[PDB]
Amino acid sequence: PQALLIKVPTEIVVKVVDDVDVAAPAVGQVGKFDDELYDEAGAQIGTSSGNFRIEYVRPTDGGLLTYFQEDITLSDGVIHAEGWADFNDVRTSKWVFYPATGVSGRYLGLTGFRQWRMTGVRKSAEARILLGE
Amino acid sequence: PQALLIKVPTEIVVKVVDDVDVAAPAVGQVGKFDDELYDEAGAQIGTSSGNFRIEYVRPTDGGLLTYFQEDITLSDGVIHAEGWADFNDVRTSKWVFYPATGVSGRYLGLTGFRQWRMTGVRKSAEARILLGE
Repeated sequence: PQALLIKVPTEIVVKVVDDVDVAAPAVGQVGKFDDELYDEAGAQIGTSSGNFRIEYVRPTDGGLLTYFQEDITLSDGVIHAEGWADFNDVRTSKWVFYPATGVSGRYLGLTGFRQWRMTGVRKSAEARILLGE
Repeated sequence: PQALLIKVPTEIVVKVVDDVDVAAPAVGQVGKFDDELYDEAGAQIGTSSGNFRIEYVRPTDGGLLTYFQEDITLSDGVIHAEGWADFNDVRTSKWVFYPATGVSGRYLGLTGFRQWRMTGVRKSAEARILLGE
């Protein structure tokens, strides 16, 4: 279109394999995730599969700067997303984001941002994908 | 509309005061800028005023991670934007981005991202603002 916002009020982590030290996350820890994405009516709209690696400690604030990559498969196309987030935000239920690129279907040509936040709820996040032409 | 894309084909730097070493930008350097934003027909659509500070070197790529803060005044509202960008990308004409928050007028309550790229033409850039409800 010109601009598209996909709201993902619930994103469930259906599989996570990682070596992240709970409470004490550190450089070199990695994770793989498979998620299911649901719209405002509770209908599954897609899945995502991605991974991450904690890469470095940001000296300004002690952030654990982590590099995420994922492919988000929706019913009418696929969106790649990758970039940086502070794992200290991840684990304190603060929003993180990184660039997103539509790679097929409806989303080809569109670019923007993938955003998500882990919520109070076990293995659950909320997310948003904002794209434009 | 639940999402909006504002395309800014030309953004001109009208005033800049900095101590950025053009040959070897470095940590601790700062700048202040004032810009003019133009639409596809060459009409001024707004201004931006902001500042930056080069904060640290990222080990993964030697990036000069820089913190930007600005207020973008458009004819129908104001958008705040701030966050991280690699000054090595700024100086090589690659896109940078950081979160944006509408703070008045048409943009009140909207949130998204500010994006810009120096074109390699004398202190001109191109930009995008992508916002969602």
